[PDB]
Amino acid sequence: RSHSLHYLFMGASEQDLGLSLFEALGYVDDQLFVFYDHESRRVEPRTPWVSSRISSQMWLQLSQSLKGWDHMFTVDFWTIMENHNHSKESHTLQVILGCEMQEDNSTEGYWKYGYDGQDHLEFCPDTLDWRAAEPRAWPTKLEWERHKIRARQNRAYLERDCPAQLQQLLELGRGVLDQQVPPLVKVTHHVTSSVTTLRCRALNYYPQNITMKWLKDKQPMDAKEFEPKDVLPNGDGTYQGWITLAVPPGEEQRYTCQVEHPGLDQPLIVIW
Amino acid sequence: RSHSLHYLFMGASEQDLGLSLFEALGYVDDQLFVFYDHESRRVEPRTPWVSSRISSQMWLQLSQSLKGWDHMFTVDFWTIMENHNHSKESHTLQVILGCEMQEDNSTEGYWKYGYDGQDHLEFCPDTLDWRAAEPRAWPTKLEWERHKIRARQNRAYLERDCPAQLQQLLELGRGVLDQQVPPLVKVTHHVTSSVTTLRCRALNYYPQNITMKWLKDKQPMDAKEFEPKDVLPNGDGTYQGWITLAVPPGEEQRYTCQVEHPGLDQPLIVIW
Amino acid sequence: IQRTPKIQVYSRHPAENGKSNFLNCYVSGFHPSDIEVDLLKNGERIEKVEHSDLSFSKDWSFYLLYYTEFTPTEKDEYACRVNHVTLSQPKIVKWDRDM
Amino acid sequence: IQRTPKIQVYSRHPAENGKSNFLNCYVSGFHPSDIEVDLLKNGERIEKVEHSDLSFSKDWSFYLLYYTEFTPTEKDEYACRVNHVTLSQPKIVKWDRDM
Amino acid sequence: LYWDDLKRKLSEKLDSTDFTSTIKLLNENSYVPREAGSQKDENLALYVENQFREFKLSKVWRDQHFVKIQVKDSAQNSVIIVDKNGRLVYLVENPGGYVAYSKAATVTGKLVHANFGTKKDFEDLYTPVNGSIVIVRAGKITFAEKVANAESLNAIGVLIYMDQTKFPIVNAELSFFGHAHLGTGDPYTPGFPSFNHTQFPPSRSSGLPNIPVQTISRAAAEKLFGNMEGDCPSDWKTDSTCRMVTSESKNVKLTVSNVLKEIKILNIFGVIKGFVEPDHYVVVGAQRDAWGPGAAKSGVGTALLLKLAQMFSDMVLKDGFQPSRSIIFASWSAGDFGSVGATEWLEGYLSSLHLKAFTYINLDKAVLGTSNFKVSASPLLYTLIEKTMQNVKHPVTGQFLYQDSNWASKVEKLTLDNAAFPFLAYSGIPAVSFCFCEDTDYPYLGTTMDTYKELIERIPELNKVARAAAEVAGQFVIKLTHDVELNLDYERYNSQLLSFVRDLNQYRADIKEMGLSLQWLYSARGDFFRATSRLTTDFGNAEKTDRFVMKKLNDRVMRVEYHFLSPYVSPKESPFRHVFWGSGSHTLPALLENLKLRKQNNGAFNETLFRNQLALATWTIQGAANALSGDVWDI
Amino acid sequence: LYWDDLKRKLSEKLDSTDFTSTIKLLNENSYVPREAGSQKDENLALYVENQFREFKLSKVWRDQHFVKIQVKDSAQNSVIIVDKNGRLVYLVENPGGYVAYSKAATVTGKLVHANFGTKKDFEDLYTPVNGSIVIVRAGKITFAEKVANAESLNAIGVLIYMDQTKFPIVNAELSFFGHAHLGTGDPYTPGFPSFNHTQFPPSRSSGLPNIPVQTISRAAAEKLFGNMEGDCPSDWKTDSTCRMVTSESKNVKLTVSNVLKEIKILNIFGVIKGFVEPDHYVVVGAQRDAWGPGAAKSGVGTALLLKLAQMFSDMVLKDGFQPSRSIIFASWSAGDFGSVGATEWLEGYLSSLHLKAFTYINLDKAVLGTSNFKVSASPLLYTLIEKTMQNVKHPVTGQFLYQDSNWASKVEKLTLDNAAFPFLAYSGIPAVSFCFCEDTDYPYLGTTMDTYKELIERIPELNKVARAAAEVAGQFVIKLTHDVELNLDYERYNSQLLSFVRDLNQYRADIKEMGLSLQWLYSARGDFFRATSRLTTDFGNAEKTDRFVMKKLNDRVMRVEYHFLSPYVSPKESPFRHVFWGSGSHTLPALLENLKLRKQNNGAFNETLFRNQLALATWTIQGAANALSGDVWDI
Ligand SMILES: *[C@@H]1O[C@H](CO)[C@@H](O)[C@H](O)[C@H]1NC(C)=O
Ligand SMILES: *[C@@H]1O[C@H](CO)[C@@H](O)[C@H](O)[C@H]1NC(C)=O
Ligand SMILES: [Ca+2]
Ligand SMILES: [Ca+2]
Repeated sequence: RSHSLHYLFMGASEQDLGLSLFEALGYVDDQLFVFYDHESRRVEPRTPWVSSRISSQMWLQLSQSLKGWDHMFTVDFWTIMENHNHSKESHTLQVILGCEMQEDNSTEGYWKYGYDGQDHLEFCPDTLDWRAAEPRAWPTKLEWERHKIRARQNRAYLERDCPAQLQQLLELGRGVLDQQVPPLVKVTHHVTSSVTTLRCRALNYYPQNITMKWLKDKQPMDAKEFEPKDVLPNGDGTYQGWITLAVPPGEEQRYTCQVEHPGLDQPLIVIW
Repeated sequence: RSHSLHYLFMGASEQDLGLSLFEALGYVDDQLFVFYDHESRRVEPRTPWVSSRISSQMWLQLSQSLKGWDHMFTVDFWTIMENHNHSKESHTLQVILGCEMQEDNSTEGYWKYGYDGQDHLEFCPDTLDWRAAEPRAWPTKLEWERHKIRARQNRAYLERDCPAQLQQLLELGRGVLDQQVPPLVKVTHHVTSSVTTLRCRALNYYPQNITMKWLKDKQPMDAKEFEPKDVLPNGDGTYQGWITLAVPPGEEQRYTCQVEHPGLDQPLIVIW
Repeated sequence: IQRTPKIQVYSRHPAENGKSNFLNCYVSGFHPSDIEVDLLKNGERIEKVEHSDLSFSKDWSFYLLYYTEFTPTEKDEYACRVNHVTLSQPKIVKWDRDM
Repeated sequence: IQRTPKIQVYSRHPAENGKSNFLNCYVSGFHPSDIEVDLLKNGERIEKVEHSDLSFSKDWSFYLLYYTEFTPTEKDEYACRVNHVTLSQPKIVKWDRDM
Repeated sequence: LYWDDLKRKLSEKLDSTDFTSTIKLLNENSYVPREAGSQKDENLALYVENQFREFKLSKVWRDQHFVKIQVKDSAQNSVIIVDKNGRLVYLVENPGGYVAYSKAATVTGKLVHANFGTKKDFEDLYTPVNGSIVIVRAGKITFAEKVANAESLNAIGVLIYMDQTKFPIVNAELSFFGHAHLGTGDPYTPGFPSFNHTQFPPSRSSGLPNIPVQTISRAAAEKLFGNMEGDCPSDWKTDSTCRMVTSESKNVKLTVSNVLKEIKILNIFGVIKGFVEPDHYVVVGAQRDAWGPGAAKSGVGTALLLKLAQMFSDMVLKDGFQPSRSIIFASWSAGDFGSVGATEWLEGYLSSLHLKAFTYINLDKAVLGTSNFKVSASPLLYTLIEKTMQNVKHPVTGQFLYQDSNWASKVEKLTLDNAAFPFLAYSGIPAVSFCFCEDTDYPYLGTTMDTYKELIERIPELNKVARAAAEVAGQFVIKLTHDVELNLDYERYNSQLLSFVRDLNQYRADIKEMGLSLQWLYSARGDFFRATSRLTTDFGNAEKTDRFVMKKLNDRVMRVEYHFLSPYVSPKESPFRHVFWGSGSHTLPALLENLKLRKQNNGAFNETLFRNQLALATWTIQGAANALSGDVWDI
Repeated sequence: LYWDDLKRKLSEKLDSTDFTSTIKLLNENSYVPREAGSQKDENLALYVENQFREFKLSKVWRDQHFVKIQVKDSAQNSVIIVDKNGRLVYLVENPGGYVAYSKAATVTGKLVHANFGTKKDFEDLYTPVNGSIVIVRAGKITFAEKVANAESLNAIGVLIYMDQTKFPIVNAELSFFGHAHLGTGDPYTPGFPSFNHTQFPPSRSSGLPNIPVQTISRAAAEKLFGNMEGDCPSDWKTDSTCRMVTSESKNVKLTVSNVLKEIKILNIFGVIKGFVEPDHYVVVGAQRDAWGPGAAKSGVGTALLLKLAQMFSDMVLKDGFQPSRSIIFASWSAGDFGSVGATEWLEGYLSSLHLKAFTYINLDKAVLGTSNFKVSASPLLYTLIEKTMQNVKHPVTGQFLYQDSNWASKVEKLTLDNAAFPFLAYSGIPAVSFCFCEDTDYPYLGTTMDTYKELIERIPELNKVARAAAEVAGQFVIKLTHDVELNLDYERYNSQLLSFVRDLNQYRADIKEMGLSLQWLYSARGDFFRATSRLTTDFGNAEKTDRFVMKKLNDRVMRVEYHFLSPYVSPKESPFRHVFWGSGSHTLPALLENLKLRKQNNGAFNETLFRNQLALATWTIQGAANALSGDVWDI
């Protein structure tokens, strides 16, 4: 059981009116808890357990780190555009950074840059350098590696700070963050002369990880028979996923739906 | 009954080894209470009522004022010598400054410089200037009057500070400063064929003011008959004074000695 | 490299006429985050609509979720039109009662 | 202007053989404060001598007082020699028993 | 009492205050024309010094300076059109006004028309200015700047006038006054105080122009235009009368005989001692001198100063207001010659103000219109200025001043003619200036028509507008002395730093060519941001009740503005050391200005100068950050 | 615990401390020759950085600098006699040592003998130096000074040697090292830090000599003397071998090829956080690098630093010592090239030290003998130094150090070769240096013989003497951090001021001729005295228990040293701004030096320079006074 903390940043060039181009998202165990917006550059909470349990202190640290990253990435974005001779063009820069803590508490950190929707630079902590995902990224690669400071700082964050803030967020979460709700599975089905299609929906559950597979004659079919579960989101931290199966008009009842989920003791098998 | 506070400063050029050339004396109602020496530039007390009754605070103020005046006068001394083209010569500068408070509390201030034992410059508070006692003093007179600051400061001291510190010293003195002891008068007499000389000594008294006159046939003789009382000091704050009279060998008993002193109710008349 | 959105219309709970449910439109995989979405009812844009926070996946592709509270009937038709730069005309996707 | 000292020898209390008294030497009116004074007994300089603080009068003339504790006898002679710049040889003044 | 109570006390106090009476009182023949050093000046100084005593302030004192200004000689100055032999021909005008610190000389040559005299205007000019006299319009910039720009292009003499478009005045015969000293303070005691202790050594401000400069009426300008050719660019949006360059056959002869005059200036001060840390304080001031009546240029300001000093005296003595820090009220003189009184004070008491005076508020020209409310000040006072605009109401619109949420990114920096400029650029004291002004310059400034009659006639709701000004100044004062925290927002400098980085990417190519990197400067603004965050955090975790720990944090705050003064240049030769708002090669803009020359690959660009400029700006910033973060060992 | 208890704890701690072991440990092949930037240097740095961690100090960190020093090239440097008649060559020596920062060049001409190279020695010389090579004795002054004096007289090249009289060494073939940079710090980052952020712009210290300078053995000197004539003045009290000027037929050719070398320097720090005001602190340091073994020049100092850091760590962790302020322990490198490590730190962290670091104690060359105990420091530390001498006992005499009550008036000021010099002259941080030395210079300094063997053999009671040094440093530290009052006696500056006034009456005539007065300067030292008195009074009436009011007063104290730094010169071009102990025309001595030229009525004297010098020194002093007195309005 490993937990994770990671922030997402996204900015566009042409659009705006006053420097600082990024919006950010904070996720603890894939749970959006904070959002740094464009208009009225402020840090609003997401999810009730943070908009209450988070101390006034921690929130300050959070606000600053986000505004800081905004500024830091805004510079990087400008740097990268310029090393591409880009300017009168509209581009995008995206950054993802965070740490992942394992059961034994050991940590793994990451920091990635995405120029115009594609891998550009990946920070490598163990060697204090970056790996250019493409030729046009090498200029920036070098420009950052001469400095020497940047890398050491980025590592310090991933190795020391990030893990620390993840801890604070977990203790602060015990209750609503690990609060897992089981799915409401419902097998439906549309019929035609052509064939009969079966739809097995797993409703309003949490977290997102879940298993949905069809069972022919109460037996396990092959993954090749159906497409992978299609997880969708509801505007309320709950998800729903469904799997479809086309079967010979009439053999309906011959197929069942098996749904495994940590929010359930034993695997639930539904039949319409 | 008017009281007075005044300091005396005295310095010599040629003699010394480290700038700052003055020694000082502090007197309250003509009572030496403090002494700023040459060797080990420190402020020692004189008279027990000060070396005990004077607060640690007041003593600091006193020490500083004296060290300050030392420095200030050392500069002035250098200035004055130079305006005389003096240098490879040994000269002396003396300063006397203080205030005199009348019964009605009104105050009179003074500040005088004595170059080589003679009047040089006398500070005139009411006109913020100085009066040169001799031609060679005029250079310094002018040099100080251009400045304008000096005079205003000196006046401020005499008008404000001095009076104030005299007050503190008086309250602090009530007891041993106004403690007046009467004189022990003794008429003696040396005889010769030539003539018989009469000596009337007024012993161990305090303060210094006293009246000593001879009385022929119990009547007042003229001041012309004898020299004025000769007041001398004893190394203990007590004084003694005597008056002599030469008289025809044999008429001894015809003369008496009258001694008036505040430390006595009615005028004492002594006979040998 | 630009990417066209993937529109998916559906309901929070299994459609059941008369019961106030929720109509979702979930665009994903598109790139230039700049995108507009509207939820239609019988061909009309619905107001009082809500949406989540724009975000993106590992491949830097953005995804956004829109949703409105609604009460389904067999008479009314629901669908969302998504306008992106990678599209000539605002691609529309109707809501398949089954999903 | 230089000024020569005025030496005055005397006793604190009327001389009375056998009784420990005090022998004073009081120089005054001299100018260059630089001056040396010694109290003599039968022509010898006495140690364990004391003196007051040098000071001066209105006319800027200095004055200083020296004094020693002593027991007078008719055999012993007392006097102080004062050496100043205004003097060729150290002027001596003996103590007149009468004063 | 708490903010809300103070806010109200102040408010009511204001409602019953008559500014109109004071402004008008300051325009009586008793102080009509009050040129610095004049009797009328001294009279108004004594009046103010007495009002301070009446208000019973902790203490009221005065400073006295002997400075050298310039006045017109017994011989008239003149502008004459001459014939190729020097022959008399027209005689355009014997100007009533003049420009202080112009060079005394008489020159003649062709009269070319620059526009406003902007460095750019000369750049885009067609006719070379080299060797000839230039004529320009008042506005956009300082006379000193105009004259300095012309002189750098070898022009000789400068004529200044007010076109009817920018300055719609009826009387075209109207003359005006100004000074051309490219600096502040007594130009003969540059970088040090005008005090007798100084024995006034021979020292000449390098900001003194070396060519004559004269003021001429519009009428005169048009007369000169009658001897010039070439339609004035429509782009200039100016009178249909001007034209550039005189007819080859005709040329002008400017002659100015202005003479230096040593005078005695009086700075009147008043302080309201603080109740907790009196040693720290705010300074609020206004110019008292004026060339003419100076109603708007001097009156309003001084009126505001008097009232403010009164209201706060009451609040303290009656309403029981208890400011933790002190408040100084100052009435300076010789402002018309370049904030002289104020500069002399700063240079005189430098050591006493260092890290003690923490904010300056200027009241000069606070009311010139109604339409707008402009503001110029250190970024450290932006937040305070914002909050103040959100709770103060426009004297006419009734609406809140805060109407534009992007106002901060449109703030124009302090200029040489503003008394606040020296405080920020030289002293390192965050300063601020503001007004209820128009999009048009108040026409009568520096003229004989700047009188009460004109002021109220133009803005009839004067008293109400004056009150609004008094209210914003009043609130700044409360906010700055009121409680444990200084409302100085050092976070605002992160936006300025980022903006410098933006102004710099257009030169990343050049930087790359010189084999240099911008990464260290980049990491510097980064470290500053970190530092601001660390400090805001420290405040957060602090008990606002422990006056000791709070002193320590506020000390870090007061040092922020100061650490932006360049520690690598001479304060005497380059007084305006502030790398963001000063003047000189040590400046951040100057670094950019040099870099811009590298475009047209010709001399101009000084690379070694640049390599040094970069090294120092970079370190001045890392240093500011390393200090802001606290304790050397914790870096 | 109180002074007496601390005094004792420290004392006993010392008695059980073995300095001998540490000094000897610092001379093992592990760190034998430790030239700045060398591995052995870095090794010793890591050793110290680790000892700090072991001592468990609040925090231990390091600074890393890249500076440019100078080393000898692959080509040998040489001194050769070139025989005019028939160009026959002798070849006196291919020196083992060298002078860092000498100009790389090869010159030849007549060899004139100056003495020590003192500015005066050249003055009283008979043979003109113009155009020729000069030879001088080590001592009295810095190499840089010698070289700078020779160069100002147009000499070319300088040869330095140790005569047997001043330096009674057996081996006459012994060579030595030194540097000729007339300044401190990396001479290629003058006035700013040697940090990569700087991107090392092209900047050259104006203190770098423009002629070659070489070191030669005594033997070589004598060989050159065998080709010279004219008995060396008996007045010089030097070898019976020297003579000035070479035989007209013969002349020498000096050739040095030294090359610049960029290196990495490491400054190791350690701090013991204070218990009340940790933000204020004392700095104690010592040089780690050395050309040879550097036992006395580097070892003793570093040994002292290690021990002191240990003893105070215990006292704090065991004996419960609780210093109100912090203590920093620093081991610097590149000291042999001019206190480079230390200067780079001060220039790097300027903003962080300002009014925070309040005293510096240097430990370099603390033990060189036994006979005497000398001291050089800011007057602000005189009283502290006195009290310390009154209670510390001479390691051999057993008597108290305080033996002369006039010691203070015989204190020689800090010089360029002392690491304490930059702290006081540039930073404005009162500093101090002291030693148990002899009337003779420790002969082996800068040589290969400065080893432990020699050190203890010369001074066998080393451990005891080292202890005495450690004890005085220890006490300074206690006294400075121990309680509410800073033992900084600002009154001591009244004697310095008065002395300046004395140094000035010999020029009263000149001042009078220029129509100037000395009265304002006179009233300035007057006002300073008043100020000191007012401050001592304020302390007196204060409750030493109110940590707030006491903070305020101590702040005024920390600003005293700072206010003597000239606020009128550029710190970059004139780092040593202290008007009493710096260098440059802003200096008080410089004012006298100029005035002295007015004697011989010929050019030299620059009057306008002087009139300015006076105006500024005067005001720098009145200003220091007006600040010391507190609150502008209370002046
Ligand atoms: C100061 O100088 C001015 C002119 O330089 C003079 O008018 C004034 O009287 C002087 N004041 C003093 C005190 O010297
Ligand atoms: C710093 O600069 C020096 C000399 O320019 C260079 O040798 C060194 O590698 C640089 N260090 C870093 C961390 O950039
Ligand atoms: Ca000035
Ligand atoms: Ca340097």
